[PDB]
Amino acid sequence: MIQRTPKIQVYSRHPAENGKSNFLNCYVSGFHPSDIEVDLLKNGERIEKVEHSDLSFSKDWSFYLLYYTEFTPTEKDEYACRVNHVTLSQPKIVKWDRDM
Amino acid sequence: GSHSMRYFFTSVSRPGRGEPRFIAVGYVDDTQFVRFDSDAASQRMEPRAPWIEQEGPEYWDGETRKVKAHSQTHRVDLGTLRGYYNQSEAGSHTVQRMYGCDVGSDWRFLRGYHQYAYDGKDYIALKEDLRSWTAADMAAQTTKHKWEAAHVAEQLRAYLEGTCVEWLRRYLENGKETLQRTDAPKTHMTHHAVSDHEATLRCWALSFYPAEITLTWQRDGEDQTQDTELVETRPAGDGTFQKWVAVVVPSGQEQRYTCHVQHEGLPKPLTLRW
Amino acid sequence: GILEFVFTL
Repeated sequence: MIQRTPKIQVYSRHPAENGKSNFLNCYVSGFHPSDIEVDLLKNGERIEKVEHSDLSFSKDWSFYLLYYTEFTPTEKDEYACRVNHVTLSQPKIVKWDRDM
Repeated sequence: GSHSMRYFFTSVSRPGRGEPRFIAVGYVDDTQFVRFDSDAASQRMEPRAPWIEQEGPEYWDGETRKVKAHSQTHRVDLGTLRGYYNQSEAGSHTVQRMYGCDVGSDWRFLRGYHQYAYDGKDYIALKEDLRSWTAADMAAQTTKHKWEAAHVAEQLRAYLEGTCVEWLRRYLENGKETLQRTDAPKTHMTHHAVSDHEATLRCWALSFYPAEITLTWQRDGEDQTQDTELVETRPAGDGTFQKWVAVVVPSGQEQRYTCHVQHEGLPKPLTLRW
Repeated sequence: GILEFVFTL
């Protein structure tokens, strides 16, 4: 049973400007098997209406998904993506950095 | 330039109760245009790009009919593979299938593909000649013999070289306003001080299509790969893609460094400086 | 458009 751990990137759809509407993305890729738990966080709390892409995969058979929701960045608020997968002993949290 | 149409199928068995979860997606180049999800209410092949909504009810009935047959084939396959590999009924397993065709700039057939994986590993794949098979292990070798006896390759060959290319040409026409348009990367550079003597230059490429792109750094006109970091190209979520590449430099020496951007939407490679 | 006929392995 091949088990590949997800790579994670968290980023905005458009250039980040405080006060302006935008989209927060969590891109998970390179994982196997396909069962995975992904949440977007605002100040440590799970954001409720998050959508995601249809499951697809790369040439090396590893899966990828895009999770996303509308958001408005501020200097106050802290956003993150939380990922769980069979390869992970506990959920991995990646913080949104508007610079990466 | 070149174009492709590809379909991706994933089936995952669910031990304990009922049929596998089945998900099918179709792409033209980097644009998803259809989906089927067994867990969704419609039980129809559904549109995922505006230009495929041009297709009428006979299209959707036919794609629905065919994709449900694909689902049932995978269901049987998961049972067969469980047998071949002497696995119990207690675990969840995965079959993946991908097939499709590439055309070059003349939109004539260039390459075809049809390959299968079980639990994330190569199982069986049609070879480039579309006439023979690559079986990864002895289980797959049994399938190869079966498919040779039933002349599967010859029938795949006809679709991949013919029907698949016709579909692609039709889609490229109906979706011309987006499918035949290239979106050149919007580029800029950022600068971050880590210490009084070390800085990071980050070269951004945003909003480009298709996803294929090259970002490279040079110092004093020579390629630099040391002390660089490059992220995997990622979807923006609006159909376009993003990528960046960064280099660590001595504070004060920023002007030595240039970022070079290659993309088919760019008539000539682009050079960025801080 | 997807394959008209499929084959079991």
